[PDB]
Amino acid sequence: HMKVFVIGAGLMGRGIAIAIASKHEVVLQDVSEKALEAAREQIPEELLSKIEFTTTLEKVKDCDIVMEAVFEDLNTKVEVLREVERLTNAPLCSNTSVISVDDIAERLDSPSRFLGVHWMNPPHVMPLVEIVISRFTDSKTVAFVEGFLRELGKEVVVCKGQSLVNRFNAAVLSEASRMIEEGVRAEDVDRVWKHHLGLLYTLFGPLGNLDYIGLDVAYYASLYLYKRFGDEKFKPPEWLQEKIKKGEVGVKAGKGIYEYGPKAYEERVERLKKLLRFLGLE
Amino acid sequence: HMKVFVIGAGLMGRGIAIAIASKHEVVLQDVSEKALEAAREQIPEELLSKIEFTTTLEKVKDCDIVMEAVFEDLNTKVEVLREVERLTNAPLCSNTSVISVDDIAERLDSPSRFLGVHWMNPPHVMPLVEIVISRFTDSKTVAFVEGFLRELGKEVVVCKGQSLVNRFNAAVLSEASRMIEEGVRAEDVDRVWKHHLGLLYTLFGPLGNLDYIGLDVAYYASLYLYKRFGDEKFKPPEWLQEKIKKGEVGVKAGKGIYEYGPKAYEERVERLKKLLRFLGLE
Ligand SMILES: [Cl-]
Ligand SMILES: [Cl-]
Repeated sequence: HMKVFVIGAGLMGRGIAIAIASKHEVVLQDVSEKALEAAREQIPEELLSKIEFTTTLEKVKDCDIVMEAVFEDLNTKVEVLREVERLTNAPLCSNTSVISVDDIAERLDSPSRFLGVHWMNPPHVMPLVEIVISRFTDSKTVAFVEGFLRELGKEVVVCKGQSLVNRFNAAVLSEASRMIEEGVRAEDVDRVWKHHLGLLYTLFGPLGNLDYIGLDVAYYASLYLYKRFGDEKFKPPEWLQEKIKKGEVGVKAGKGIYEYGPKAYEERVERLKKLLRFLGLE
Repeated sequence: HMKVFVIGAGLMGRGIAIAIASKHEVVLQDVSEKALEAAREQIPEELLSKIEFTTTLEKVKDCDIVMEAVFEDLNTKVEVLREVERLTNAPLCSNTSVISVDDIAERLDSPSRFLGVHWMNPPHVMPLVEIVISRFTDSKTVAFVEGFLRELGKEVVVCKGQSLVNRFNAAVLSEASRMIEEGVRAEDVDRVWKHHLGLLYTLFGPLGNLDYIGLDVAYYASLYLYKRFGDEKFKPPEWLQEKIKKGEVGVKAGKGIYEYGPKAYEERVERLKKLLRFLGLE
């Protein structure tokens, strides 16, 4: 059982404190006592015995990890982090939506133990947490924070410099924007996800899904699309071509991006049928 | 109850025949009797009373709609479609993965009643079907095929020239390829979908999800990312800026891309918790 200092009693700070208090003690700090009171009344009653609410920083030196979730502004984050870094040598973790971790890190005195920890909303519900490292972050700090988050029951992905989730959301939104400008209804953009792509990417991911499509199929299909249209997004990737030269063409060969057993196709359909039934889309 | 002619007794043709035979009579044609025999033994026994297997085209003139699912090659598709167009004035529907519907249509004698119908795999399980229209396709042909598919229980999206699903898959795969080349493990690319983005896009779609993020939040966040990094995918869309000028900033304003009632945030969390529990990711 560790003690975690959480800076900022807004929605995200409050949620992080709830997620952590399941297993650890928390100190939740905010300069506003009104924010602390509002937070307290939103926290499950059983967890209140594990959370100290405060306006000051004296408990920072007693904590094993600091999580910062203040306003999304470079100078504000730098200011709070520079204050806390003098009080402790613990890992310092900014919940940063889009502010660059490298831009923050380069303004700290001791950036080797600073990194980004990107929680999803609500932090205590959603399983994914991304660790976003700067060029300064050391390996020990990553492994410590990764272990902490994993032991909390989170699914952890470590990213360099930028969030992978933000990257994928922007790539999808950029394409959706093209469709919107072309005249595609928003509802239809969403329906191709809600009734198809979201299901496949949920169960298999986009790369796992590719194995079932067939890596050979995908390379020649994307290549045709590139030669026909020829949007950059269709351009056939180099990593894919090494796979096809190896005969690692997917589920049909028992190996593509991943390795498969004989019942893979049958299991795919079983899992999709189950998800469709659950969602009421059967 | 209509009669539908399906050309090609491979996996996709066989699956389309199974999907349709739930409600309609089917003639399933292939030049190979061995393919027809293999198809017959994969078709549910209760449906066999609704499906005629044949090697010839005499029943095409009796059918209300023709679905073509032959080898993915322009000249092969054109050849079969040119043959069938002489025998009937019914809508002609090519299950085309990536071959351009416009390239096919321009080689037909009567392209006003030709369109693409893109079934997912397996056709009889997966609810989404895309209609992909050429510059020639008339509105009557679309509405007829859309109605047929809807009444079959499919979720139909009508697309101009290219599949929206193919577009989104290529956009996501292009970004994943960048990540792969950078050193991101495939498993991690997939985990950000399987444990997060796939769930959000399944339940809300990428645009509906944006409403909860906040359209104002997204515009300024993407704008920062564009000014900082500045990948084209971060470039802030024009449609978004009109929304923010209108105060249609999302769920918080009761209106963004879509319109919302007071319990929207609470209902979002309830639906995500239910899906997490079902998937065993809670
Ligand atoms: Cl203090
Ligand atoms: Cl004939």
